[PDB]
Amino acid sequence: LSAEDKAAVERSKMIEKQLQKDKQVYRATHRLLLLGADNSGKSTIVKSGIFETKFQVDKVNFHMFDVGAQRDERRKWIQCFNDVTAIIFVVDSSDYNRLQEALNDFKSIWNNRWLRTISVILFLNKQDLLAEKVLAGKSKIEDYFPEFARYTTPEDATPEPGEDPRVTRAKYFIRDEFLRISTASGDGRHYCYPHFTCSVDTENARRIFNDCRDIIQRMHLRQYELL
Amino acid sequence: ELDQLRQEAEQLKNQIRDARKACADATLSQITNNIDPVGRIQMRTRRTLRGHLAKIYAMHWGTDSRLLVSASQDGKLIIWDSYTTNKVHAIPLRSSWVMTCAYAPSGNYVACGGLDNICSIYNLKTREGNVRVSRELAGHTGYLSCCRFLDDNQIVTSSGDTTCALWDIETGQQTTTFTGHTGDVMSLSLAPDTRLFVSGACDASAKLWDVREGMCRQTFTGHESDINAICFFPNGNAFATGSDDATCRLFDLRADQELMTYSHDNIICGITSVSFSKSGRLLLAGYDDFNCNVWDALKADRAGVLAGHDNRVSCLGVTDDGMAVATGSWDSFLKIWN
Amino acid sequence: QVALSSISYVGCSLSVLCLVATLVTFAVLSSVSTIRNQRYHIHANLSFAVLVAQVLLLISFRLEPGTTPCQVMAVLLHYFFLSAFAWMLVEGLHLYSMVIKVFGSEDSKHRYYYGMGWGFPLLICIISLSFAMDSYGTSNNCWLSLASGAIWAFVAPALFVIVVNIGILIAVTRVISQISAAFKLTAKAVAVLLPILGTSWVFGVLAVNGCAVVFQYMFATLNSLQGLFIFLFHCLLNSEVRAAFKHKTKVWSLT
Amino acid sequence: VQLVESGGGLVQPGGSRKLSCSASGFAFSSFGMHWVRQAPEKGLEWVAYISSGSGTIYYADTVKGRFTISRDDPKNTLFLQMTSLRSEDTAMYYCVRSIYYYGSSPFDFWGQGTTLTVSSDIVMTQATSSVPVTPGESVSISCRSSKSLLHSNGNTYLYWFLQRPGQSPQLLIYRMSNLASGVPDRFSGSGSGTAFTLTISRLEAEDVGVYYCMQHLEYPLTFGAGTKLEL
Amino acid sequence: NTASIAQARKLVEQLKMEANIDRIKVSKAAADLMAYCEAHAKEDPLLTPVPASENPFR
Ligand SMILES: C[C@]12CCC(=O)C[C@@H]1CC[C@@H]1[C@@H]2CC[C@]2(C)[C@@H](O)CC[C@@H]12
Repeated sequence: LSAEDKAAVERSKMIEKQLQKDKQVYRATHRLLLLGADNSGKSTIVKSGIFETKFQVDKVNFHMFDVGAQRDERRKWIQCFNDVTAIIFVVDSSDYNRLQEALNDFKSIWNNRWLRTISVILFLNKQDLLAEKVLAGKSKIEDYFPEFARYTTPEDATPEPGEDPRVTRAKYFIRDEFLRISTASGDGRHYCYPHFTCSVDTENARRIFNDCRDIIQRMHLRQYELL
Repeated sequence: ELDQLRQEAEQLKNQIRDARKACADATLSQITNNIDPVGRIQMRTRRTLRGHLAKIYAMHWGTDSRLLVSASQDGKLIIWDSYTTNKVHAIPLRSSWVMTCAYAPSGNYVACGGLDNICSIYNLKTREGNVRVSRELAGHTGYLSCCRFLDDNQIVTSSGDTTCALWDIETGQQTTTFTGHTGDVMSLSLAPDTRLFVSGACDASAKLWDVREGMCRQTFTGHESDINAICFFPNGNAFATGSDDATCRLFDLRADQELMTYSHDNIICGITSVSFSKSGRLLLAGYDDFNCNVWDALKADRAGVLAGHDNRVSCLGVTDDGMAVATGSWDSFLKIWN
Repeated sequence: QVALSSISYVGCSLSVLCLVATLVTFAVLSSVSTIRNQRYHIHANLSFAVLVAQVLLLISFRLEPGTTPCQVMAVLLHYFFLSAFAWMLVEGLHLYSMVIKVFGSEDSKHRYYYGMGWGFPLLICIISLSFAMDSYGTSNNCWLSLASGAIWAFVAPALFVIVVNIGILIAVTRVISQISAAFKLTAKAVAVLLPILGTSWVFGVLAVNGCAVVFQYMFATLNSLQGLFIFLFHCLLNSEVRAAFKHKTKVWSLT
Repeated sequence: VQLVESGGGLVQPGGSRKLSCSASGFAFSSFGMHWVRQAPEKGLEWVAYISSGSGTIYYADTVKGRFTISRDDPKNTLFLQMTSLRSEDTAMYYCVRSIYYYGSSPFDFWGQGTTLTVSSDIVMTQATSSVPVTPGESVSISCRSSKSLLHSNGNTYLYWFLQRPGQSPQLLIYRMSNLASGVPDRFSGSGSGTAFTLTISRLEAEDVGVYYCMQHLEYPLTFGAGTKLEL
Repeated sequence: NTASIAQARKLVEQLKMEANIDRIKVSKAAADLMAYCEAHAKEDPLLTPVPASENPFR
């Protein structure tokens, strides 16, 4: 080689060293894609085209990504999310009118070809308007959903201390309406994690931490052919 | 009424289809039947370019057949010296979802773009000696998918808002706005004479545009799923369009026909990149089945199945002199073929 | 006495071919980017160590006792069986670093993993060589005096390794219980983790004493056929290895 | 872009001293700078070169093991500490920044310097050390290389310099053909692997001065006498 | 509405202005493509592998 070439090779080695440093950061942060719809509660959980929200639970780092001005066509840009740890899906669950739209959105994101090994962390956010609308007779799930005859009576449940029996029997219908379409495919490649949370909730980032830990634990166990 | 006024498009399309059928007299396959078959082409990997940390989404060659720039989701643009496998620049981007990269035909500018709805343009040479963003190009209400430099001051960008835009770098404003696509415009390619450019969107349509005066001259259709990559002919009178329906189609500007379709019965994956060698009769089309497949443009058949990529190939481009072909894939590797 | 060496000869020989196949498969399948992690760096090193250890146990099975040749196959047999045990704890520690504790698994800890699989056994061996120097050889066999003041080097820091590996196996089995609460699963686990974790060597402390007539022959069928299992569980029915081999075959057929 | 140095001054022979620069205008990390000597009335003489990351250290035969060179990247300051000196070290130590990739322009910028009045290689010749010129005409300085500078890479590694009186040198031609930024398009140069000529078409004002030639093949890095262009 | 009327008018105008363009024979275009692919089939280092002396990647 020559003097200039021997000085261009060395400069390239600095770039490789810098790239190695960012590798440690890149594979230590678990990217998350927050999805959902308008009036679903993204802003409450959080508090151009994309907005990053970086938070840290315990000692691990997370990288939330909320899409903004993107048109109403998730196709052709969801391919960029294949290495993401999980997808955060937020459902209002108290509208009772745009709930079939949420079901269709969940089915579309679960059955996508590229999102075949990507889990979904379900956040049935704002389970307070649900309580205030179930206590009152205004909005009943039976009207919008003509399948509440079975009532989805919870064989197992963990209600909060103090709960109206109808409140804890109509929200589990909401959870089941999503778990039914989550468990209809995948064949064990990925699983959904439903949670019940309100608009304001300190213990909201910890659920993401637990679900992500479970997701990577399942991924690591499948590499040893133990799952 | 509105329906009565819009109904005229039906007979207009019928008339244009009749004219297109009348202009059709002989397919390309019949015309090139007696030509000498291309010899069995064998391209072997000469160099592989490691260093990227995520899936490479775009690559572009400089106008010297020596320098190439690549973009990946780690948020960094890397300029490679292909001959010596050397990294020249490593530019960390503000957004980490870049899916397009451009090299100006001077060596002075590199443009990126992604889900940030911004076409950042960088100064390769500065009095400060470090690459810096000349100015961000805001004005798009969707993710950018393709950027191609016109001059050192004019750039043409395609975005997800069903709109291609011509930008003046000095003023940082859209000089001209192209409209008509009904979908997320994913690919655009320029002509050797930098006065016309084609576009490819998700409506499975290709549109010919005039750079200076805007306006769409001709629309091109025939695809079944969408267009993911487009590339002009080296002559400049034709172009080949990639797709996700396992078909690559070459259309002629002077006729607006579909001269030939490149597809094998054993291929069900999608095409993500298309380019031409420096004669015309070699269409290189990347494929989603971890492979890139070389097609003879004149006689629609197979001439090369060069392979070695673990994941899907996303970007591909022949140098200006036809020396080599560089393929980028999601495995964070670029491979030079010759 | 008789037939206690037949299953110790065809076991350590059929394992040698299987371990050679494992090593050549890992070497060939090194351009896939899925076989290029620490998981297929501890398997490859453990496979090599076990292969060469069994080769020594066979090629040096017939040597003149006292013959100086033999004496060395004895010192170099002890660094080459302790290394196999050391790599089993690296397997257990890596499993604990990806199953029980989940975050930080992608961090590059190559130096420490290689620093214990190869080199740490040298530390015991260099201490076992600044001592003894007479237990090596034998009165018969050419091993390390399975009755002297030094079987405490393959029976001293290799019992630990079993104890910590049994704890890691218990923890991983507990997790798999839950994440599967199909007891057949918790079964496969043990079977798949049988070779790499070295949890078949625990039945040698019960073969030292007791009724070693119905428990010693099974210390040979499942502890000398180890090469067959490591090839049949981490090189043949491993999904990543199968996919990588299929991709390589497709590439070679196309090119 | 700016560089200012400090450390010059009269010093008795044998007195170890050090000098430093101040690159408060550009990115110090990515640039590998040098030190260039210049006697009161003589040509240039390369001294040292510190690369990016302080990985590569080079020296001249008369300065090897004598002028320890260090880099303080956080403060953006380059150092070259010298041990006991001799009467030979009586030259201004100019600071020159340089970068190295494909398409680079080494020796792009120069500081102002500093005087240190203290009480085999590729030898190149600069014939006709004084050439008379007139405005509007053209000249042709010539310089030669004991060994061919045409490396197998395909380049030539020839550098041309200009130094107006009472001013720091500036780069004009690099790699024998490429024109540096900030210089008129009337400057051009070419030549074979051994013969080198520089043509100044349409001579104008401010071109009166001394012009230099140096190699970048190999590192003893050498210079020329300096062809003075006067009216 | 007015926006729909304007969009329909724009689409009709674009379609009409595209249809009001003369074309050429497909055979002529194919012949031109073959002529370019045959007269220039000597400077492409992909159809005919150039010897490694002139190949900068070998
Ligand atoms: C444990 C010993 C003896 C102690 C040691 O240094 C390692 C070596 C490993 C193989 C063992 C051997 C003891 C005798 C054995 C167990 C033979 O029966 C066959 C394999 C031999």
